[PDB]
Amino acid sequence: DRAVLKELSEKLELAEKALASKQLQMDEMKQTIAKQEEDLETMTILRAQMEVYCSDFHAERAAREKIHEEKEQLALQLAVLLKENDA
Amino acid sequence: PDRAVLKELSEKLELAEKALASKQLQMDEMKQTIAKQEEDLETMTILRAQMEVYCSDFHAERAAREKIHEEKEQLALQLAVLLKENDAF
Amino acid sequence: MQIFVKTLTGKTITLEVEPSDTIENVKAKIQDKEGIPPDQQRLIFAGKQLEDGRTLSDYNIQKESTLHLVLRLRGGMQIFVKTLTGKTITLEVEPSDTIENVKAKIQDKEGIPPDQQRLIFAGKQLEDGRTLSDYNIQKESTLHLVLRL
Amino acid sequence: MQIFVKTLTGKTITLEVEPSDTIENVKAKIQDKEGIPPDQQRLIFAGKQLEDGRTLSDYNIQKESTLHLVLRLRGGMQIFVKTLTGKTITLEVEPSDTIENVKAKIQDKEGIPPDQQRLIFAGKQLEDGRTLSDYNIQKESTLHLVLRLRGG
Amino acid sequence: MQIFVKTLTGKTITLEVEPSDTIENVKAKIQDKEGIPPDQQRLIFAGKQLEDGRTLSDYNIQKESTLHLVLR
Amino acid sequence: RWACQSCTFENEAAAVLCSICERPRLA
Amino acid sequence: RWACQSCTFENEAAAVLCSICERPRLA
Ligand SMILES: [Zn+2]
Ligand SMILES: [Zn+2]
Repeated sequence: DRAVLKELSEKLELAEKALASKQLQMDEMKQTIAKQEEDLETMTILRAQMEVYCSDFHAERAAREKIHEEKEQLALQLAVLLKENDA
Repeated sequence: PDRAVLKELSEKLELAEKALASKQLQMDEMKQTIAKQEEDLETMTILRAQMEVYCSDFHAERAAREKIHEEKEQLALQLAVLLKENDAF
Repeated sequence: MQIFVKTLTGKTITLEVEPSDTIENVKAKIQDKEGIPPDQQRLIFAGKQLEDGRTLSDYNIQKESTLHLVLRLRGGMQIFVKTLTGKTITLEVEPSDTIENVKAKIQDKEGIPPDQQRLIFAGKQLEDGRTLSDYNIQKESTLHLVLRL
Repeated sequence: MQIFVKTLTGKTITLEVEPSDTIENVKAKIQDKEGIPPDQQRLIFAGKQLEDGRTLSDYNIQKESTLHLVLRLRGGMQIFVKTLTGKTITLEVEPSDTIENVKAKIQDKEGIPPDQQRLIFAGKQLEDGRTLSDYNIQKESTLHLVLRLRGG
Repeated sequence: MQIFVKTLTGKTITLEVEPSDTIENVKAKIQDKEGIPPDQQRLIFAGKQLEDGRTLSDYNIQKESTLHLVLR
Repeated sequence: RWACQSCTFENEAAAVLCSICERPRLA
Repeated sequence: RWACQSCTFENEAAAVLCSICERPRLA
């Protein structure tokens, strides 16, 4: 029947068009997958940076503790001198 | 021949619809991996936010250290001054 | 209402909260669940830092929202503990912290058990029951640690 | 060989290097092109931090490779300089930095042009041609800044 | 002689070969200058998948010709 | 003629994708 | 019968996806 093949003809074109549409969408998601993955490369660099910022904080804390003891010594040397002179 | 031509077209429709299913399954997999990546990119935003706080902490500690230096220099002067005076007797 | 706060180390905390609660209360709740002092945590939502004065409603945080929580390396108040060996170490503390809490932090850092610590502050030896504020311990105060014999 | 160093803030440097060069050298080269002290820079490749002793070949760094560079907030040596208000400010330096180099840093912090700064260290005024090591200036040393009226 | 290999990425690679070169020799050359392993390479010209064992003169590949590289 | 295997919507014979979620009939 | 608009490879008339890259004929 000619009409029965009008059915199959129209559907095959519709299905082939849909395949085209779905593949374009697929290409777009392949594009974003790759782009995102490139951005995930940055994360290893961010972590390493955060670790240097962390070490730097601890280095400065260590400096602060050192200078704190130096000041405490001088504050002690002062107290001795004033106590003796304040006899 | 209508018999062969309609057998042929029929089988192609089935192949096309099977491919449609196959390609959609592929899309389903990539949508899943897209979502996992998005979660990982959420962690990156926080990683940035974290490190910016670590800088703030470093500068607060630097500021603390500078203050003790100003205090220590004060005591060193008060001590030096006091020593001169104590040599006045 | 129920909200989720995410830390950098995967973990996802879930708090039961209401819109009128202030950020200080939410930080308090985070402390109850996780032990982190409020002054050590910063909360972010939609890329905006959450300030203590305002409420969840002031930032339009609603049901099933996800906050982000970053952790400071330091807090608001530190004290120094000096050993007879010359080592100075810094503790992050709160004025409410107990002497038992402080000795525990010293153990976390120097491995010497609390039962062997004597903490001396301004000529007086400190007793385990009281807080730092009870003894007038303040920012950058110095405590001295001596071991038992 | 030619390699690229990319920073976290976009900028992309391109260096001329050879396989036998050690990481200490490439950091030195980075200082020549961009002025960053070696003690403030950390290099990463393939997610691995690069250690000073080893060479590019030991890491299989090849033609047109791209390293990543992260920057420290501090270096190995700091000095304090006391400002006209008495406030203390901290500078990151190296023993090789010249007094003119230091004055440039004080300007970055206090807006006072180098020609109007006089730096005093242990009672002696420092001259621009010399290095910190020449005056034997060391970590946590204190310098005093005094003003003058030349130019604008 | 020179030939052009056209990838689906929009990149066109140039190769210097001889018509006596086996199809394995050219896929090795493609790997050598762009890194793609040979087992993933599938070369097409004139609507023919080119046989490893065959040569370029087998398919009458003359100078300035363009092949098509598809990755599997 | 066919019912979608995901959103359960029933579609016409000419339909190849679901009228609602636009998924292929065999997916 | 038809040649793919991607690899320029020729596919059979019955082929719906390209036999090589597995792309639709109309893509
Ligand atoms: Zn459906
Ligand atoms: Zn193809």
